[PDB]
Amino acid sequence: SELLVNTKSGKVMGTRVPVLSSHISAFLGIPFAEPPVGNMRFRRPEPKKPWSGVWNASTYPNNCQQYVDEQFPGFSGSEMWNPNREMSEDCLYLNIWVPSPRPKSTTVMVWIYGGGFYSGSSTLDVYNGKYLAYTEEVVLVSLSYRVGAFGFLALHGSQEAPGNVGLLDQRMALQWVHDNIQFFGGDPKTVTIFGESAGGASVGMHILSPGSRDLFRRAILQSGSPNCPWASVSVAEGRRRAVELGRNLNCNLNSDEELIHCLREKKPQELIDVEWNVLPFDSIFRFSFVPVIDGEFFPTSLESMLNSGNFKKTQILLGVNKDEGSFFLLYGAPGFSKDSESKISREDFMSGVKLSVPHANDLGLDAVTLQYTDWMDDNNGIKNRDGLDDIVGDHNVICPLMHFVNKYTKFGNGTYLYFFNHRASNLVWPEWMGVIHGYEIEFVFGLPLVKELNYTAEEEALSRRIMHYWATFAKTGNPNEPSKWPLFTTKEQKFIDLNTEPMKVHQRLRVQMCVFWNQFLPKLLNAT
Amino acid sequence: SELLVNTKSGKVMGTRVPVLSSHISAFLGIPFAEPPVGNMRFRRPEPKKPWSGVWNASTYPNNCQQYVDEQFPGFSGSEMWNPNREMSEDCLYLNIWVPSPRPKSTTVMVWIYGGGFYSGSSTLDVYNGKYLAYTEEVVLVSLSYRVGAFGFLALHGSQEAPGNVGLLDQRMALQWVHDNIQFFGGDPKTVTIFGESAGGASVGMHILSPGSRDLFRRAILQSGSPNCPWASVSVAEGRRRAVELGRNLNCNLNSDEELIHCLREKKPQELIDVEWNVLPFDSIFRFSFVPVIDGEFFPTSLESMLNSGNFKKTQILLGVNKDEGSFFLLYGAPGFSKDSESKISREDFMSGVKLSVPHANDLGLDAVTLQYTDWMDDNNGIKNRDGLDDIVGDHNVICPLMHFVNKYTKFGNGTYLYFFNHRASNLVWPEWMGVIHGYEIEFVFGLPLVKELNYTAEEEALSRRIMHYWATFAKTGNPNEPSKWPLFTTKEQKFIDLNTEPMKVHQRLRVQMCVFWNQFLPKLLNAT
Ligand SMILES: *[C@@H]1O[C@H](CO)[C@@H](O)[C@H](O)[C@H]1NC(C)=O
Ligand SMILES: *[C@@H]1O[C@H](CO)[C@@H](O)[C@H](O)[C@H]1NC(C)=O
Ligand SMILES: *[C@@H]1O[C@H](CO)[C@@H](O)[C@H](O)[C@H]1NC(C)=O
Ligand SMILES: *[C@@H]1O[C@H](CO)[C@@H](O)[C@H](O)[C@H]1NC(C)=O
Repeated sequence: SELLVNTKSGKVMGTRVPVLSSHISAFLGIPFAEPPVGNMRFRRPEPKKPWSGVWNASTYPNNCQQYVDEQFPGFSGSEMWNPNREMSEDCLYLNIWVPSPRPKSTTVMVWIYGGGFYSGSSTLDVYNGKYLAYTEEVVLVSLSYRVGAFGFLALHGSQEAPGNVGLLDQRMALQWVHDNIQFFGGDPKTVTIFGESAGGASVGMHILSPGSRDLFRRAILQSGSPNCPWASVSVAEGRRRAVELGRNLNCNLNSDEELIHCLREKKPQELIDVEWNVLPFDSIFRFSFVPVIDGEFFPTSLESMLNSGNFKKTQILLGVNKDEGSFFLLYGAPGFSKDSESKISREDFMSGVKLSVPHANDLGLDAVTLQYTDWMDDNNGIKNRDGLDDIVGDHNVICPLMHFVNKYTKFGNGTYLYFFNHRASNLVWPEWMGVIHGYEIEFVFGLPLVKELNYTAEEEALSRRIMHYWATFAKTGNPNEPSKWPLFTTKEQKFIDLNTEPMKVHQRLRVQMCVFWNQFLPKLLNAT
Repeated sequence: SELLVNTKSGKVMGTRVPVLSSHISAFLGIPFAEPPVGNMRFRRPEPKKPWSGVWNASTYPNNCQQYVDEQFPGFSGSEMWNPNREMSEDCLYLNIWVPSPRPKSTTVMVWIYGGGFYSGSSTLDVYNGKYLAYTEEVVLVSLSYRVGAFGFLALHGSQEAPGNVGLLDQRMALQWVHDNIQFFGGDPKTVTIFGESAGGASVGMHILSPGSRDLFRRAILQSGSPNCPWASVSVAEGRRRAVELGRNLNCNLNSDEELIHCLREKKPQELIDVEWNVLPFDSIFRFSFVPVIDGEFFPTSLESMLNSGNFKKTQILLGVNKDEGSFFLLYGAPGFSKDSESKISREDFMSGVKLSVPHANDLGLDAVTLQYTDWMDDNNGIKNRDGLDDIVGDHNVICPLMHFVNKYTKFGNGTYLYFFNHRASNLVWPEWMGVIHGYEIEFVFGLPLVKELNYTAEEEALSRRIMHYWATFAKTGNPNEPSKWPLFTTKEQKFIDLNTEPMKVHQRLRVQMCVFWNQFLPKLLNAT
């Protein structure tokens, strides 16, 4: 039977699913770790004990426990990102879409979801792997990992809540794929991990971390990179936030044992309810529990690892969207609203930059403001809104990714860079948000090929070339079929725009602004 | 006799001079102070003792002792600025051009020459007052004042070399004009002082200084303002440079008396020969002996005076040229040459900015470099040259003038701002220097009306409107004849370009760069 696969952990029974008037097989909710519940909450994941009998893999698993977005009740724009399954701490499962008939040894792609390390689900309709699997003949895998305090509460030195366990969940799933994907027809020697935002930062983290390198062949990072300012914290900041979380739950704070014990008795929603109270600053685009530079998963600082070539050398494909910051301003900066054009006054612009660069002294704040203000037209509301949008996107996504790419390329074996700037014709979000953070995902997963979703024919064509660029890169380490996407090089720094117009090649993606964020501002904050 | 004028200091006999196929009267070399020689060197000027008999005023006076430019021996571009008379410490004279027949009580314009406070002459062909006097029917006066150490050696507290004596020379000439111009047909109640570069900074200094305010009605400042970074020094820096000058001449340095006595015995050229050795930094656009913030001529800091409205309230007309910095780079920055296009490498650009902002720490230097570098094309030689040209002009002339104008306008009675950007068709300087510092003077003095000088007909027309704008402003406090040059206002900040094309009105002259130089950079250097 095509739907029965025998793995090293036990037999699994899949289900047949329709896709673009055909069918492929799906193995949903395969467990890859023991349930991290009870006294195992905050601990490193344990591998799933083999089971006898047949694991029913016909339906999606629970999603991990997480904050749920209620900003726009019922609005599809925001709810398409919320958990669409019941939540549970028992959430460590993976899903596999396999072409029919079963491949013998084909290219594998493993998706790692984003969500700021505090949210995310592998079961979202925009992450349905059937279109990509089917269209490109690849075995598509989506894993899951603990988020929020459950995945990243860090009390360095403690073995009970060491931190990074969410990253270790991802690693365990990659280990399982390495060990078992052959039985699904996948080639374990040709696995590409790919992910967006925190998922893209996670991808870069596995490229860096010695303990993860051997489990995959190449990588794709969308709108995220490991060195992003919101993607990690020191063990000291992690410790301080863990303690502050305990202080919010009236925990005994005398010892780590006392703290962890108290946190383990709290129901999931008690932790989620106060999670946001531990941030050190009034900020935007910052999340409470994220990866920690612990000296283990990350042997040293991320910058010294990037500088020294201490990372996996292979090919990478990565890029960003045009208006990465609009989401974060809508949700937390004064003057931005879902239903207005959100023209920003000069005072809101300034309160916007303070929120955007929480770690900056006043000189630094002045440097940012001057860098993004058109002084011939400082009261232009559209300009202030857009300027703020760029500050958020440049600081949080684009410039960190550009710093990663330039450092990586010195030691890597091949880099392909894109700038995604097509705004979907059917976007329900307002016009002022532009080509929003996360809205290239639907094209990567091929939603434009399903007529009912209402995209345009040219949008379907774009989705098809992105899928084929992604799958061909996974297969060969080059997105081009043997009009060309050129390699990004240290010298030339070439990249392509990704949209419905004839490909166009450019160079030095946002250099001007990124020399500011990657070279001048940090030098400025360190001297003052 | 039209050429004989009886003044309070004695009778003076002028000479008749031809001008544009007509004639006017000229009284050249009228003394207004006792010769500041011997033990009077470095001292405040003393008024000229009246003489009996007739002072022969038919020929130009000596020019003050000064450094002489020998960079391009025989080149007219540079020698047109050098003394064209024998030099002498006995140089305190003024020249007057009077319409014929003699006016009864007409508008007076008094020119104050520039030259970085270390050079300058009232007798230069480009300063010939006959064209303006004749064409606009004004009594035109050019004064002289001590420059270099002779005019600005400052040992605060000493009454022998108090500093600012060169400014006091200018004041004495303004006093003489106040007291005697009526006899030449000039109206002492309608005198406009006007000057370029250091002469324009001097004009602003008389507007500020309580002791000078009452001696004139209005003012015109060309490419210079009182708050320029090269126009003044603290009494401490003045003292240190005075002492260092003495140290260069092997002077006894035990007391001010010892120092001054030694400096007074040195021949003029001995002081001029080591003058440049006292600068505190390796720099460009910085001069050794300049005005000192002494608590007397300037009661307090220039900024607090500007901020508090502690200055003469009247109308002012002022502006800058497009490429103010080219001269200074040609003369002292690596990579610039008179006979090449001077395309600048990235390394020379950087050594250029260090020379341009001598007082800056490394963070400050980085801020300047980032502000003026196009990171999409950082090796563009033309761009590097031009970028450097703007850094020098913006920092030294334009932004300080824009700061002065915005502060002045809050309390003044009328401001008219221009941006002069026509490059003379007959310029002998290379093309890369653009609309060079000082080359609007020839249009203000009407050289384009003399056919042999080879300007174009449209250039003659431009000179005529500038002369009439300047003279009408002097007469009325408004350059317009009752297409309009609008008033500059705090709100609108309007200005006009001055060239051969139809007038065009703009706003916020170099705002972007000037917020950098007037607000951000100083805040940055003060915190670091
Ligand atoms: C597999 O599980 C689903 C979910 O409840 C169920 O509906 C389906 O009938 C099951 N099939 C088998 C063979 O157990
Ligand atoms: C990648 O590595 C291979 C094998 O070592 C080498 O031949 C090739 O030049 C490299 N490609 C790039 C783009 O560095
Ligand atoms: C005035 O002085 C000039 C300069 O030497 C001389 O040539 C001229 O003849 C003099 N005229 C009188 C009347 O002294
Ligand atoms: C200048 O002052 C006069 C007289 O006090 C006043 O009427 C006029 O409004 C002022 N003009 C400007 C431009 O301030």
